[PDB]
Amino acid sequence: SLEVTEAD
Amino acid sequence: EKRLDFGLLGPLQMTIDGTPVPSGTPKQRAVLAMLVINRNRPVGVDALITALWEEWPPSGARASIHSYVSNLRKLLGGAGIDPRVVLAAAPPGYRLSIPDNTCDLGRFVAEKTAGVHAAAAGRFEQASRHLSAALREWRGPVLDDLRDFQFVEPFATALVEDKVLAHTAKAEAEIACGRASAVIAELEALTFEHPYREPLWTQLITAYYLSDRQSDALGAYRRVKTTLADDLGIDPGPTLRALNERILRQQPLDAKKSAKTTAAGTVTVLDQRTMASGQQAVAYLHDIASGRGYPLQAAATRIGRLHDNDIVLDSANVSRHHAVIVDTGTNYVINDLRSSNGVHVQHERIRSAVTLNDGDHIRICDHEFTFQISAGTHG
Repeated sequence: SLEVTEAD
Repeated sequence: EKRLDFGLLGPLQMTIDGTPVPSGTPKQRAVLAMLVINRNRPVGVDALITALWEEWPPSGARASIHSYVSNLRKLLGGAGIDPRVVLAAAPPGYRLSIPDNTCDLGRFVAEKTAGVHAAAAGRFEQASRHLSAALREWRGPVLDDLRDFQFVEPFATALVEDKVLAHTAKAEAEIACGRASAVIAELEALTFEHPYREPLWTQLITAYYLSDRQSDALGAYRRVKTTLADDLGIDPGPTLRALNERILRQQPLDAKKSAKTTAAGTVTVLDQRTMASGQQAVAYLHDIASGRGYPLQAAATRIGRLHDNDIVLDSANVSRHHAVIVDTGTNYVINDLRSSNGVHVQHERIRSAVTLNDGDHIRICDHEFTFQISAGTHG
């Protein structure tokens, strides 16, 4: 997906 | 009828009877580069489109690809061969069928390999000659004229692993032949250009010590120690630390044994890449959680969340384009594409790129894999 990456 | 030759180790080159032939506009040249990188393997049209236009292909991208292939075939026809045979249309994609030794990288690979077997046999003079031949194949920055294409970046970065290894093996051979003093200057130049490459420092420190320059050897260790501490926040590795301890004690070095031992290790790597048939084994990423196997099928294997990746990982925390594994023909190297969460090899965060060893643990966020170089024995 072109969805913003979640941060760890 | 006429000699056909290609070059990747510098600006892209197509030469016919030794004369360079201009290969087109940047998009057309990128097609050629992709085909040469993947020589003797099909490259899909979808892969070509991504390489040329990454995020924004024009609506007539496929017509353009057909035109680029037609154009490139006309150029290849100048060597007096059948262009439809040499650059053949697969239903998969397109395949450039050329002998390995007609590519500068192919020659680099062959000479490096010959140098490995020679050193493993204690034939250091010959090893050094093969390594000189390998390094001569480099003209400039990898695909210099296409540096504005993203695909060039991880490929060029991977090939530096190989060049550094060749420089190091050449230094080892020269030192094993008794010419430590004659390599100091080049090593000094190389450690400036590659300041974080501990194997290069190992060879420079060794060269000083065997040239009756003990204090310079110790000074060089102190220099790399400071560099690694200040710049990266790490200590020197065990190889450097053990060398330092020998020099402090004025203990002897065995440069011939060292050069043989390094080469023997590399022969093991060469072996696991090769099947009984002589064909390259297919390297795999095996997902530990699921058991799913992902074969590495092209020179570059792109990994990320976006659908256009070769290996798609759906998790929200994985970057759209997270990593690339590059097969250089000598090593597999993993590249972190400035991802949010990073790439972890052997349970530590990689700084930019690392050469992968057989059986390495690879972690991308919550996804964990075994990288296997050696051919599978069950399925």
